Amino acid sequence: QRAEMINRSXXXXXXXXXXXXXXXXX
Amino acid sequence: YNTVIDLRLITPAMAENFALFLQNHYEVMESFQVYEKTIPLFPPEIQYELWIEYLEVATSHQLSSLSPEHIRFLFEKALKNLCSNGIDCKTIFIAYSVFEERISGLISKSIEILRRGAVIGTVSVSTHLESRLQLWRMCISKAESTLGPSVTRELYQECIQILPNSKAVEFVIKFSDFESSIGETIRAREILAYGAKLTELWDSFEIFELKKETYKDMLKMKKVLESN
Amino acid sequence: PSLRDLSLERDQELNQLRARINCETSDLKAKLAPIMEVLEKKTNEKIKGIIRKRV
Amino acid sequence: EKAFHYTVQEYDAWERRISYDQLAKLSYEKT
Amino acid sequence: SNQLLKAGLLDFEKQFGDINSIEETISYKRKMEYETILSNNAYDYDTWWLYLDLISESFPKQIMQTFEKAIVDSRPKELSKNVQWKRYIYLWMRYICYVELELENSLLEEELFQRLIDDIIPHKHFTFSKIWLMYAKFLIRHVPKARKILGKAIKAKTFKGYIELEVKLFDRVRKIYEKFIEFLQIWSQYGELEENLWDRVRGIYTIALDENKEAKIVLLQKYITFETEFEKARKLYRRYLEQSWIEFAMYQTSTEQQLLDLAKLQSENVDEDIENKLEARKVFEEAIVFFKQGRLSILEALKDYEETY
Repeated sequence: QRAEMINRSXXXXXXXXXXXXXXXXX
Repeated sequence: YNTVIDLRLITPAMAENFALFLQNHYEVMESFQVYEKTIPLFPPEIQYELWIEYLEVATSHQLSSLSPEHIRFLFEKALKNLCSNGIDCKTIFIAYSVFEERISGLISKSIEILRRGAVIGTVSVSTHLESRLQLWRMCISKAESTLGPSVTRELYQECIQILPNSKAVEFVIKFSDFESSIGETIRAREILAYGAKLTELWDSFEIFELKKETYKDMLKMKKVLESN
Repeated sequence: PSLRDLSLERDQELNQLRARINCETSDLKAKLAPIMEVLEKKTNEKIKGIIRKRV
Repeated sequence: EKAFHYTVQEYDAWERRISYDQLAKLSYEKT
Repeated sequence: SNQLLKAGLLDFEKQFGDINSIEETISYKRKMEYETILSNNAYDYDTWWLYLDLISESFPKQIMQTFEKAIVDSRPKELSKNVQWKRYIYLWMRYICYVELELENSLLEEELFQRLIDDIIPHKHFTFSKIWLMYAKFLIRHVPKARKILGKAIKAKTFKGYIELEVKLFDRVRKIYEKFIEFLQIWSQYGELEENLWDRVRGIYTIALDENKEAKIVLLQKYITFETEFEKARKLYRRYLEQSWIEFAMYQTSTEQQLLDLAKLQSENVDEDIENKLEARKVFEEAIVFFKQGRLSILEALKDYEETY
């Protein structure tokens, strides 16, 4: 059953990057 | 000096001494006979140190009466006879590029002469790879500054194909910057997707986002590539 | 160059003995332009000629 | 940089540094 | 047929003998090498250029033949004004100036220019202004015929060159520019020429054309009004309200201090009836610039506070 089991195997950051770009643009 | 060439007793430095002697006394045309009478007598690793003398005196000394095709012949005779023996050549391919640019003014020709110097077929591209990188960078500098969008995109689309992947890193960045500065950023974004190559130059592709959902998709695509 | 300054320094060493003895097509545009400007000025001279006839 | 002071004589010799017919010729030369 | 024998002769002449022999021998050898490169690829136009430059100096009998070979062999197999077309045209321009300055036989010029008007493919795609303008300017050296040359082509560069040629020659270019309007700043040059030569009529034309980012060009009428001093400037200030709060500053500038104050008050009332506090602040700054004017500035400040309140 372990063999049976093992066989089965960003927006906030984007907004933050946009905010960083805006802060740099000022 | 002539009966020391005839006995095959000359050394390379003594031959250059004979040339400088004849040049200092304004028998300049006789010195070219001395470079021709002696360059065939030494192996390739010495000739490149006599050719750099002969081409510089021919191309720059104000008493040389050499027509534009005669010097343009010399630079082809040197570049074939050296490159067939695997000598590194950037001090000749640059001097040729300068001379051709100065006399004819055909900047496309000089760009092509540098390009020829990058794509030399004698040895594998990892051989003399410091010089053969400098030549490419000079060539593309001329191209972007002078010639404009046509030949740049045909030099870049050759340079990236042939240089090893570990050395291509600055060319993709500079190419994408140039294309982005032209505009129509999807064409730039093709190269910015092409940045998936290995090694941390891809961060420049991330920093190139100044050219929001598309940026999030870019982040996702780069994140997938970070574990490929 | 490599051999040249060896020769020069040896020329200095000779003086010891000498002492003891006693925009895609801009590249082509730049080349045609000096002829094109001569044709331009010839055209304008002829223009002034036909103007002087017209008056 | 001592290379610039060898003669052509000293340079052409430094280029240098089998069938039964050629071995026979070499043996004849050696003898 | 022994090319290596020719190489041997050349190596001999390099090592011995006076320069003229080497120059001629090199010229032969380079002629052969340029021919073999060009037959291998006709679209290295740089090689064509150096080949013609070699032929022009060492082989004078051979020149015109090689010009003909160059124009017929090196033509692109493509359309869309590609790079090869942009470079191919310069060979014809070289040939034109050769037959002009060096041969001085103009039947060749008229023949080559007609062959160009045939072979350029202007008929359905991209067209080279450089050859039309060359033909038009050539015909003066050949003069009234230059009208049909322009009409065959009539792409902004063609109109611009023809109008300059008219100006150098002359009044008909105004109607040509009127037709050029069918093809968005050329009206400034038209106005400049007409005001140089008729300012009332030119300004009337500008006013009628304005009666349909166009305002960035329409500001030249304000310059015309300033040069005319000129009551029509008031209509430009009024029409600039197309909002009036931004135009209020220019309205106060055009309006003597009390008149500007009255204009500012009227514009402030308009802004209130429609940001009016910003108009009041602008009026206060206007009073400060004009500077009872300081007391009026203080009153404007108090009224601005009451308006924002």
